[PDB]
Amino acid sequence: GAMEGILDFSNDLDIALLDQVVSTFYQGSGVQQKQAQEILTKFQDNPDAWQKADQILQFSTNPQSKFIALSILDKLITRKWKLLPNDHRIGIRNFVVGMIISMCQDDEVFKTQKNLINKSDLTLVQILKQEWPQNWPEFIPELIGSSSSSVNVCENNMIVLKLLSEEVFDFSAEQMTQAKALHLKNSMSKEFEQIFKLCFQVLEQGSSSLIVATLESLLRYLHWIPYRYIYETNILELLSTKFMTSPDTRAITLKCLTEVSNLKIPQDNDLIKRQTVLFFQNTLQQIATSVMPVTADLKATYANANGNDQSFLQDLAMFLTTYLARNRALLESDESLRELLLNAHQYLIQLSKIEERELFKTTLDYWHNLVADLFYEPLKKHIYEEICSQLRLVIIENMVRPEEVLVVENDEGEIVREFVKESDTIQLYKSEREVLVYLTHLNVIDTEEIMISKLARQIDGSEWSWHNINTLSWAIGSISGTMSEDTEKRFVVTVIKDLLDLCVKKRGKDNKAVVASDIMYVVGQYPRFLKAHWNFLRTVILKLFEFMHETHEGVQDMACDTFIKIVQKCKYHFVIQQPRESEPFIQTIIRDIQKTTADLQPQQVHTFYKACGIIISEERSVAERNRLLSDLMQLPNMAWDTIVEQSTANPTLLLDSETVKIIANIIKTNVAVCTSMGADFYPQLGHIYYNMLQLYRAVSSMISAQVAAEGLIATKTPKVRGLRTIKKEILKLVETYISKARNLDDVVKVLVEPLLNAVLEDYMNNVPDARDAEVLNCMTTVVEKVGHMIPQGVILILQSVFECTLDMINKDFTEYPEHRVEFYKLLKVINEKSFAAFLELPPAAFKLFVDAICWAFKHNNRDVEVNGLQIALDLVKNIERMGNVPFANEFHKNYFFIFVSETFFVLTDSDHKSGFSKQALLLMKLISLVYDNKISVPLYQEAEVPQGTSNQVYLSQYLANMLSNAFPHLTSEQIASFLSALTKQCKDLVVFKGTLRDFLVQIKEVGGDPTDYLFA
Amino acid sequence: IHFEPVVKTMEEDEEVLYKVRAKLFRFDKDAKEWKERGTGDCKFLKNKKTNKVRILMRRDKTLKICANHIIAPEYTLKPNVGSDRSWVYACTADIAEGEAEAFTFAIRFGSKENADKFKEEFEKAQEINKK
Amino acid sequence: VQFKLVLVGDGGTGKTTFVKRHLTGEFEKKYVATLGVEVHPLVFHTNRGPIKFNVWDTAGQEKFGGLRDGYYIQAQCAIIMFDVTSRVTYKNVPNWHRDLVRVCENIPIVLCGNKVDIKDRKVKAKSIVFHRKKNLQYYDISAKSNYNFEKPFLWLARKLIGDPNLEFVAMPALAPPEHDLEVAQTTALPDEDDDL
Ligand SMILES: *[C@H](CC(=O)O)C[C@@H](O)/C=C/C(C)=C\[C@H](C)C/C=C/C(C)=C/[C@@H](C)C(=O)[C@@H](C)[C@H](O)[C@@H](C)C/C(C)=C/C(=O)O
Ligand SMILES: Nc1nc2c(ncn2[C@@H]2O[C@H](COP(=O)(O)OP(=O)(O)NP(=O)(O)O)[C@@H](O)[C@H]2O)c(=O)[nH]1
Ligand SMILES: [Cl-]
Ligand SMILES: [Cl-]
Ligand SMILES: [Cl-]
Ligand SMILES: [Cl-]
Ligand SMILES: [Mg+2]
Repeated sequence: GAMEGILDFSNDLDIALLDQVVSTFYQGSGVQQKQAQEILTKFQDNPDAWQKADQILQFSTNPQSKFIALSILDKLITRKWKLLPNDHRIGIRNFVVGMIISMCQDDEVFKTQKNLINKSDLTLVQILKQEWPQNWPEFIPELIGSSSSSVNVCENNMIVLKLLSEEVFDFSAEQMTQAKALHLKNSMSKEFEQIFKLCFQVLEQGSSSLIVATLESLLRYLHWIPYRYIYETNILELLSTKFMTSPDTRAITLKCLTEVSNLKIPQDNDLIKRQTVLFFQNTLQQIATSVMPVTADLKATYANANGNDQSFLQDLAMFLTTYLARNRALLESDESLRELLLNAHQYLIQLSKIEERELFKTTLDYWHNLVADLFYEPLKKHIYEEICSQLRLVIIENMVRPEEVLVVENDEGEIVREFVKESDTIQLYKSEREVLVYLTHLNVIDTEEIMISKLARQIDGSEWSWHNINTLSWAIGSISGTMSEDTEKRFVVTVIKDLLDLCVKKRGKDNKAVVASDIMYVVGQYPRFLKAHWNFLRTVILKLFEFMHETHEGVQDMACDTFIKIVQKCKYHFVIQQPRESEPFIQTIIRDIQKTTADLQPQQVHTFYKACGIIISEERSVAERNRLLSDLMQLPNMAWDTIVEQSTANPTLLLDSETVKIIANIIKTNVAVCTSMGADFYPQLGHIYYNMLQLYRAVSSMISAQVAAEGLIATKTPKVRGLRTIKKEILKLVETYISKARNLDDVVKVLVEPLLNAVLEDYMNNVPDARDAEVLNCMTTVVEKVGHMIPQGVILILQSVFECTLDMINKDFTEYPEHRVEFYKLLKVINEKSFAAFLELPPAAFKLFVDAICWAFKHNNRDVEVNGLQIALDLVKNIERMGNVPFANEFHKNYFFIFVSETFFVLTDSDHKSGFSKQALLLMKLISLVYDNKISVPLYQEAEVPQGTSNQVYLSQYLANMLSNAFPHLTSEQIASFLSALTKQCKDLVVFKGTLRDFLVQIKEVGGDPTDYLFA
Repeated sequence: IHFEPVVKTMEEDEEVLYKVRAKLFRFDKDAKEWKERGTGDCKFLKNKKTNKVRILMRRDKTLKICANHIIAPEYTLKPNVGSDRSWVYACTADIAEGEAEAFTFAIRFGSKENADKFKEEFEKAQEINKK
Repeated sequence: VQFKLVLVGDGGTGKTTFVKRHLTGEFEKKYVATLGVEVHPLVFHTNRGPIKFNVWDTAGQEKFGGLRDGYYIQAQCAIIMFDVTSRVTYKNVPNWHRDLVRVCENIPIVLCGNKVDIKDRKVKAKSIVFHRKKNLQYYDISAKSNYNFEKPFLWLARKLIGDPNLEFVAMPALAPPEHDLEVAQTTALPDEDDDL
């Protein structure tokens, strides 16, 4: 293409062609934009492209061309600056400074080319980071001098200083060594008095854009400057009065005052206290007179979203909440400051009515901070009684749907079951509940009165709406635990009586669904009440059972969830015989279980059975418990027994899709009950166990047969997915039981051998796509719980899953994601609980183990990566614990340097930043092994180095070589100093990590200072 | 004395024969894989003036059309190897993304029941489009 | 008629997946790293007429960054993306924000925490506060489940058009007019476990 001409550096640069490529990129579209983009990227990445920058800057008629020229220079300056000969450095600095001066002096350019100028200023700042103050000591005095000369130049200087303060104080942590950052912080600190003088002068003398630029720079300084600059000058007065009045400066001044409300400031000093009160007082008076009174409808203002109102309101909220959180104590004692305190809070009340979730969270965080303080601090709550009373209203009327309420309104005005969970309101609900709980404790009478009377207006119909009955109901449920049992008694009674009244009066299925969701939520939130009112509890449950036959699927699902919620708390009352009842309610429930659950979806049936298991485990007498368990299991066990008889006689019957569903639901029912009963489930497990393992084998044969007959595509078919579900649920059941078992001798004597026999060879001898990841998961739990008791079984597990699973996952990082994850979990527990199993591996298999570990920590998957690093660490500890024996000596000779170099590789490649902490920990461990002479053999083979030589000397030599070849742009000195520091710091993780971070900075550039590694 | 008081979907002319939630896929031939095209309500729309019946499907929230084509009599609903709750069929003239393009579609439902109800209703609409 | 939107954030946070979801409806499971920038027009129909975003989906991997902040010139709005399963991605949000606002000084910006579908969330909701002092809108999203997937564009359109009550509306639906099928039949539909 014509456009590709700029890529030939053997020919002189056609600036007109560059400008065309650039225009085509930014202003073009389609294929031409795409071609032009590639060309510009190739151009920009040419390691000589920077030599063209002056030419472009001088001759280009295109601002974007010149921007791109400045990016090319920025890259040179931040990575290879110290490579250049000194006259190129001076030359680059001169034409950058000169371009800035020149663009500022031409007003039309200043007005219209802001992007370019800002980019120039950043480019200058990158030069300062390299050169200042050591090779540019007059930069600041001269900048100050230049400022007075022109208003455009002065404005721009403020931008330069803002960017410099940012680069040095706010963004230096990740981008500079500790030593260099300190250097630059000290340098800026030493010159600040003169910068401040210029700043204050500009602010005092009052052009609006110059003032705004100066205030934006001040905002940055407030992050770090000494407090005397803020409190001992007249700057607070200016900020809180003059700069609040004009809307041009008001936005940034408010942000400055928010930062000021955070300065480090003495706690005993009465004058500073007076000044902190005064700036707030001024600020609030300016808002009231220039912006809006305390009575103004901010909800409405925000919704209108005129001009910059939303951001202003956001900023006011941040200012008020920040200031009051630190300083409201200053305003609480003096009666003359009371009006200010209460007005500031009244603004917050108004801000809290705004419909904007993220803003609500900001204000709510502040309310929590306040109400928590009022709960504990003597003599405070009365000050805020009216603020609190208003807050009670705001929270109650803006309560968000809790996770339990499964009905929602659709766009068609129908109350439907939710499609998905409102995952993003979980936390908001919790925060709202927390505040409302405090508010209720602060005045329980006020809260009752607000709620009961809001309810009154729902019955009578005056405020009736779904929105209003909902938030009220959620609010009411949310304060459970805040009242005395006795007041709670009367309160709940009142609320429930009224919600019942409400239901009767509300014709239609959408109304009934809303009101039923609300009643179910409230009753489920008050178990203390339920435990005290048996007739009521029982009638509630019978009613939940009625809802299990509802055609409205939202109500039905909620009934199930509410049933288990109530049972989790009230289970004792279902297990005993209540006065004046003929049997424990659990007996009544079990008996009618087929009727009750007839219309439920299977997973709802399983939840039901799980609830019953919770009750049954309350019975501690073993004979009675087991009988309850076998009663509960009657229907699944009868279905099971006929399935087993049929299946054994003819394996074709297992073929049927309907039978496969039936079997899966049987096992799932067992899982559900086992989950709630844990160790108490054993007798039921015993009833099915041997036949269940026979079923696993039968199903396994069917799956293999189908894959042989239809191909791998078989694994996608509904038939085969149905058969694997059986296998997975069987593994889940066994896993669930073993994870909770208390009799481990029975696990080992009775459960394990048949389990291993049934699952391992089957897993091993299946094609990869037919292998179930859940086998590995099951085996992890087995090793976790009883691995120490079954050393030979652990050997068998490794033999069966290790090599074949590794070969599935060692081609790339993406295939078989579940296997990958379960595989490293299993290796982790084996390494932790039955290390002997690895000691028994043949040498080739052990190498693959080491390979597997190193492969793990090259993953970007966190699941895997984290386990890989932990295994490596645990492995080193395991080797170490063996002491001076041949296996350990051989492990070091073979593997110490593989681990060191592999760990360095992931530390330094920039694609494994999430693992830094654990990587650093592993490296420190490995280095400390040599430092402390815990390696008993030479790591070096003999004649590689003199006979008496130490591993410490050899380790340094090995590392210096490794690093010299991996990072050839580093000097020898840099490498030596880095290694000296790292080895010295190998007992102090915090410092050790700083040194690693410093190295990661230096490898990104040329000519880093080796003395940086002496930082302390 | 009277006081003066203070001061298009294109589905307007159609009858909704049938509505069901669905996920729609299209088969990318070059890479042999299905790609999701949308999730939402799949509607059978019978035009009051022509008695002709179309499939119209819009994505949740954005309400963008992901299917708009006549339920052709020549079309046939086929099972997919992986599913007991989907149909695959070839469509020669879909106008969801502008100009009429041919596609192989797959449409999946919440249950086998819904898939079966869909097919029944799909063949009913084919007969209507015959008359 | 038309607005330049730049999309920035760490590699693997789901920028391209999110954009594709909006463009074609699809969910791309593979991670193919963006090289510099991919530009895509994206139109929404609203009660105030059509709005077109020209979406500059930029590269998050440093090695593939291309023109970097050169991409942001004349951006009229932005999305900053992170991944709630990866803490380093939230940690770097201030870095993306800094580079962006240095070029685009007064534009509406949405911060999106993607992948909220993943059970094991690492960036706690409570932790997410960077947007507050920077005046960014924030949303939990998932390109995979479509959780809040429309909100970032609906918010930006309201800001750009200057209309708080702007809504997405149904686009008009015009009257509509070989071993290729067997392959389609015998290629399994993805995610057969899903609700739909
Ligand atoms: C709509 C009903 C309608 O008629 O329109 C939906 C509604 O049925 C949903 C109801 C739900 C989920 C639960 C109710 C609250 C269960 C009913 C329990 C009930 C009537 C218990 C009786 C035995 C009872 O205890 C009555 C006599 C009491 O008055 C209580 C309502 C209050 C109490 C416990 C007073 C006390 O203990 O002193
Ligand atoms: N679970 C889940 N995965 C997602 C989601 N969004 C994207 N992904 C996955 O995340 C990976 C990376 O997505 P991609 O869009 O390529 O990321 P990107 O931010 O564009 N990366 P780059 O900046 O390098 O171009 C893909 O494997 C994709 O399927 C989500 O919401 N949930
Ligand atoms: Cl420019
Ligand atoms: Cl109890
Ligand atoms: Cl040297
Ligand atoms: Cl960055
Ligand atoms: Mg991408």
